Amino acid sequence: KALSAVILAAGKGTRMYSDLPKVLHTIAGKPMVKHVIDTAHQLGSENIHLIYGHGGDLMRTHLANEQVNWVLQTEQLGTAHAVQQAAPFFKDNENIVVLYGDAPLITKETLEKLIEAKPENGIALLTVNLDNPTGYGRIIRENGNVVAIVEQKDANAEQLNIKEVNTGVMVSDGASFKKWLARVGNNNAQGEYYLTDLIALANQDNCQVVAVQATDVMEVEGANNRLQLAALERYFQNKQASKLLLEGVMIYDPARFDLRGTLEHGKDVEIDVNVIIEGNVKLGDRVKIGTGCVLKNVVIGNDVEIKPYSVLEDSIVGEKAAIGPFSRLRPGAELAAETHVGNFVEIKKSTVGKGSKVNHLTYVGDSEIGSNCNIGAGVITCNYDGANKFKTIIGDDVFVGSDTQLVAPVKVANGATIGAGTTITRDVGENELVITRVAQRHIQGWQRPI
Amino acid sequence: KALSAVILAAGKGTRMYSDLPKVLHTIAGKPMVKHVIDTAHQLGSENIHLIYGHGGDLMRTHLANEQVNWVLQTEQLGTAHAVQQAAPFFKDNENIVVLYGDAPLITKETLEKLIEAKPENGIALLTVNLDNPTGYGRIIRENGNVVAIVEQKDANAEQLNIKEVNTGVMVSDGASFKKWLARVGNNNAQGEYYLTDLIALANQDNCQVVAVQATDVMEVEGANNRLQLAALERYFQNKQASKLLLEGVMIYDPARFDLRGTLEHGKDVEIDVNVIIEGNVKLGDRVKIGTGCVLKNVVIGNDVEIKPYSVLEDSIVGEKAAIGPFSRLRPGAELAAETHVGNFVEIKKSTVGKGSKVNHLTYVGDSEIGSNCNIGAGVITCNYDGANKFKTIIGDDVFVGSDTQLVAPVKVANGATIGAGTTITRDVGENELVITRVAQRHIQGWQRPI
Amino acid sequence: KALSAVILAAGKGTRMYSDLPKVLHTIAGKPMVKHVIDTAHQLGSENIHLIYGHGGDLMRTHLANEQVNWVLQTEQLGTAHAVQQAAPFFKDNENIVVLYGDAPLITKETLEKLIEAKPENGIALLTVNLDNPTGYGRIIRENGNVVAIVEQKDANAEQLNIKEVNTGVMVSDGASFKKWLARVGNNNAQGEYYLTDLIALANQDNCQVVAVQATDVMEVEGANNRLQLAALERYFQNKQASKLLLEGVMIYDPARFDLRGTLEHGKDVEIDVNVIIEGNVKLGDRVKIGTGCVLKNVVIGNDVEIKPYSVLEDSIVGEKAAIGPFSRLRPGAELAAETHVGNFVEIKKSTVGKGSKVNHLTYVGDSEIGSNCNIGAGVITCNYDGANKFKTIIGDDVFVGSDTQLVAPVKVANGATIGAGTTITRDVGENELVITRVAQRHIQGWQRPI
Ligand SMILES: O=C1CCN(c2cccc([N+](=O)[O-])c2)C(=O)N1
Ligand SMILES: O=C1CCN(c2cccc([N+](=O)[O-])c2)C(=O)N1
Ligand SMILES: O=C1CCN(c2cccc([N+](=O)[O-])c2)C(=O)N1
Ligand SMILES: [Mg+2]
Ligand SMILES: [Mg+2]
Repeated sequence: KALSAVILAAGKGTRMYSDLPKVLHTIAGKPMVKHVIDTAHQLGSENIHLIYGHGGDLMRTHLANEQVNWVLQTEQLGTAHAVQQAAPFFKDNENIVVLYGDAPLITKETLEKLIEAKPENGIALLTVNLDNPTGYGRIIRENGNVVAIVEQKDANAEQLNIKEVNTGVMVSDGASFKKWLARVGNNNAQGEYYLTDLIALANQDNCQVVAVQATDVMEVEGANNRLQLAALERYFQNKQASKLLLEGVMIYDPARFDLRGTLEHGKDVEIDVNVIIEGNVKLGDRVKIGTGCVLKNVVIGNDVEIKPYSVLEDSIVGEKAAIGPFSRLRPGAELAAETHVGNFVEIKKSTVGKGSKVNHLTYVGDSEIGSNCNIGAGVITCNYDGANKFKTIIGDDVFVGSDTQLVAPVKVANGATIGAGTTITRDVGENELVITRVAQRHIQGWQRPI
Repeated sequence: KALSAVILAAGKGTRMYSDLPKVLHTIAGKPMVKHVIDTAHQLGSENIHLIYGHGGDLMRTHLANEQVNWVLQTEQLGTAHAVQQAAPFFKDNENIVVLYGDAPLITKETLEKLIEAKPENGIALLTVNLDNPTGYGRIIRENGNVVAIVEQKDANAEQLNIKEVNTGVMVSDGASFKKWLARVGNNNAQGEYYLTDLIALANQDNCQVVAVQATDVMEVEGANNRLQLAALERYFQNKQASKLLLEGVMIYDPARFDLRGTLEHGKDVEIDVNVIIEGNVKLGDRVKIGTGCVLKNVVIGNDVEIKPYSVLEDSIVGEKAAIGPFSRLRPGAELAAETHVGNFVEIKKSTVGKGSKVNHLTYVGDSEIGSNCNIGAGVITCNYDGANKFKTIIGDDVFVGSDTQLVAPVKVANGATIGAGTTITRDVGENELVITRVAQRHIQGWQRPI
Repeated sequence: KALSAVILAAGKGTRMYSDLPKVLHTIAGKPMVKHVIDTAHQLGSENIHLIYGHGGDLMRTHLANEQVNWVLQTEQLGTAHAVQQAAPFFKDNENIVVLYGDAPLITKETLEKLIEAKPENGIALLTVNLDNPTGYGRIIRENGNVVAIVEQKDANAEQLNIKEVNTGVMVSDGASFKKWLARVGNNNAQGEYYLTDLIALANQDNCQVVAVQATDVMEVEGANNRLQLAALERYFQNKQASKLLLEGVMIYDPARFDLRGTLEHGKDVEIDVNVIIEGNVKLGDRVKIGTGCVLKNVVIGNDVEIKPYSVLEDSIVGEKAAIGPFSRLRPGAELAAETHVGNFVEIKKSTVGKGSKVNHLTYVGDSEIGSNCNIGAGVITCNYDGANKFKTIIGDDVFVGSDTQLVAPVKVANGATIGAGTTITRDVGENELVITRVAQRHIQGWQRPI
């Protein structure tokens, strides 16, 4: 049977105290609503109906590329009213799962189980057991099926001790949604049209409502403020870390590890404390990451060691390379196999060839460096004033003496040797030695002012 | 009714294994006793009587500016004896609250409630419920009021199961303190004069003793060693973080956030993991702080992003500025709006004008830099030998080529251009171009030793 | 009575998903099996019989220097079979303690207590109380002694509620081991020879089996995968941190502190969050370590402050020195008393004399620097091409101007002064002033392209 999703995301999120609407705040680097959209897609949803309202323009800009049907809800008259805005687009004989944009941790596995348990022409309701269920609607079962959701203020002493409560997440066919939504009223203290009332309406029609318990309480938790959001973040990171640990990644402390994207890994990977992995990251076999590193959108080959406090982005590092500590790889940094990048070195939009070393106090930008080069401490690639970031081309087996400035556009051919303290503006030929002639004044018997 | 405070702080703190006396060890960057003094001041205390003893000279130096009455207790003969040293200074018809210098987490709100509950000519006693009350004096209530504090060794089976215990924190009027303190004896296993005995003496005089429970167990906890102190630190930081989160500050992980002072914030502020905020810090709207940053006594304007592993102190940063990663702002660094400071850059006691950039491997000290300047990689401001840190003055729209040394005292006027590898000792005029004439030796066919 | 140990370490550790065998994965920087070997040595074990199998060659290379008897178990036919491989080497009247290489947290104190409780010709069995004992063999006591270990599948309702279970850790004399091991069969669902069966065999011979409870559940926990290993790591670090805190080390957050080796400390030492201590580290009195530092094999004198994000290895720092932030000490760095090393400075295999300062953007390698020297920002020690890392010798009271290159081999004698931007290739004499003669072209009225 086909499937489509409805995601409620119209909320202002007042207690976030933000200019953003509620569902755009991030978990693991990605909006809460994007998590739910992805999960909806994982389930094989044909359509995803996004009910939006507050911060409409921001929603549109932040989620511009998402494959969803944009359903504007001008007035927040209740969860049933929200879902009914998308109802005209429901296929009569597809299943519809209702999800909430502020509850990002809900898993595919739990939702697959919910959908499977849905009886024909009936409802599958996602429930959860709370140790303190105070305030939530209690699930009343009579011979396997949900006959009522009894609210806190209505429940008797016996019912108050029921720990199983309603989450509001549910599945039913499109025809049934269209039918029952038109029959939901707002005769209550809040004057709202509640999706909850579908359970009563289903029982009225002698249609079966089946309860399906969520395994994890936190999986169905929503975030109404940033304290709650921080709790979801930590639960999520702990779970990501646990999975990686069971896959054989050595994470020294999973409470001090953050993944904000996707990690692909080989075997015997070691990640020390306080590492942050962002975007799409790939690590080969036996990669070692030291404390305090940040990797965003990088590919790291086999047997690479990244030493502490290194920051890498949009970069590629070949096998057996050595990076850090205190190294900076900026976008377009491409390090070949067996290369070396050391402390207080910045590499931007440059390729560095096999075996080459750049180990101290150096800036290399917009450059091509060949194989087995020695880039001395203090070397800087620079431009003339008013230039448009021109390129420095360094061949193979070149020695560049310490504290030399390479002034682009310039080429240094294979086997060239450049002395310390040189200013290179003209191209250097193959096997050309360039050394600076210094003039110095020597004054003997100069007593220092001490 | 007026109020004054007495703070017991005479302890050696032997189990700290320190040359400091007990109450000078810090929580959130500030001595335990200073927390209590501040809380006493928040309550509107007219006088604060500080009972001190061990490490007297250190107490005097560390708390020199505190508005307290210094009451020296030469012998630690007990809590009642301690309080009686300050008693001659009690006003007969002011309230007196007794606090302990090693219990820094006690809140104003709890103490206001304690004072409010104090019956005329009676005592208000702060109590706390412990799940394991073993060792502590059990509170015995007979019709709403405290009739006895029964110690562990005296209590019967029934009383041993009482979970409410005595904290020793109490409020009574000055006249009553003077009266009852003179009647406290030391006939006990320890030979000490216990403040606890005031409850018995109050009941003797048919004066009412009212119990007031503390909401948080940790709020009344003292620290006798550094393990306990670390527990108070974490409880305190968690509470500070929680408050900020509910105020709308996005703290990615509140377990990896430290505030040691005061934070003023706008809306939509984002703070990544392992950030430390010290002294008085102010952040505008939409400030983003990356992982590993340290901010001490800084003002940060709207829309500033501070990238990872940046350390800033006694500095000001204008709106839309970009700092980091690996940036160092030392005291007196003043960055205007829309400025840029990059990796491995150190700025000390300098002003940098709007739009200017200092992006790599640079030291700027004792300088004024104007607007829209380009400070190249490797640039260093320096002095002659035996100088007294003289100033470098750089005007507006100046280009300083990479690896140039600026030798103070020197001025570079508006629109000047300085070539790479230059040593500037003489003033540079408006629209003056200064380039270094290099002499180089070129040797062709130099085969490298490889 | 003499003592020897047997350590079971033959396991593949399949669920680690590693090329290493199970017991070589590290806790606190050291293989799990090495922890157990050290503990065995602490007890005064005469021989340590290491039962190994999978990853034999890796075990041999990683533990090459360990004083153990290498006992190869070609087939893992069970714990009794494992121990019997070492049995021929047991002395008849020495005690033998059996330990597991994947359970590294077992303490000397617990094992001393186990051995003490061993009755003559009997067995001492280490047991532990679990809240959920499901799956583990229940200890059956009849008048003080263990009469049976009843497995999950055999136990009756009453026995299932027994919380005390078997750990497999046990002590008995060598003669008794030889006797009973020969009588262990493999008639069970797994077809394995279980060491557990010694308890039945002991009771058969009317020999006493005494239960000794472990105080900490985690102390006897093994790690079968990296998630479990991470849990052992955190328990271990928490325990190390707690001990240091009770000894008087101020650890700001013990959940963000890692010791991977041994720490020797004085009084009033302060360690901020996210510090890693590796190898053998010694800190004097009043040492302050700022956030993010890494210290590996270092000696730090009294009153040293190490500021944030400093990385030190195989180095010595004299009293009252100031290091950091962003300082790098590489192996062989020897800093005298009252020295200063600042941000973006790298010191390798060099000695730096009393009072000298190296405060910015500098590399010093293979050098000797005397007392009260001023090493300016941007200074770099370097070599000629094809050199073998020659030495730079700087005397006392030398001023080296900013951005100067020192080209080894070279000597600069006492009291010399070197101007900024100099290239030093020739030796500098006592009280010699060396300044660079720059040639510059000045072009007036150069309008920048803006
Ligand atoms: O009328 C309503 C009821 C509330 N609702 C809503 C329900 C749950 C979550 C969110 N949200 O994440 O913003 C919104 C809606 O979207 N519309
Ligand atoms: O005689 C005494 C009893 C103990 N006492 C005391 C009581 C509580 C806390 C501290 N302190 O924080 O140091 C001291 C005193 O100050 N004096
Ligand atoms: O036949 C056997 C039983 C299993 N065993 C074994 C038992 C416990 C722990 C380990 N280990 O840490 O690898 C191995 C062995 O060493 N041999
Ligand atoms: Mg330089
Ligand atoms: Mg230079």
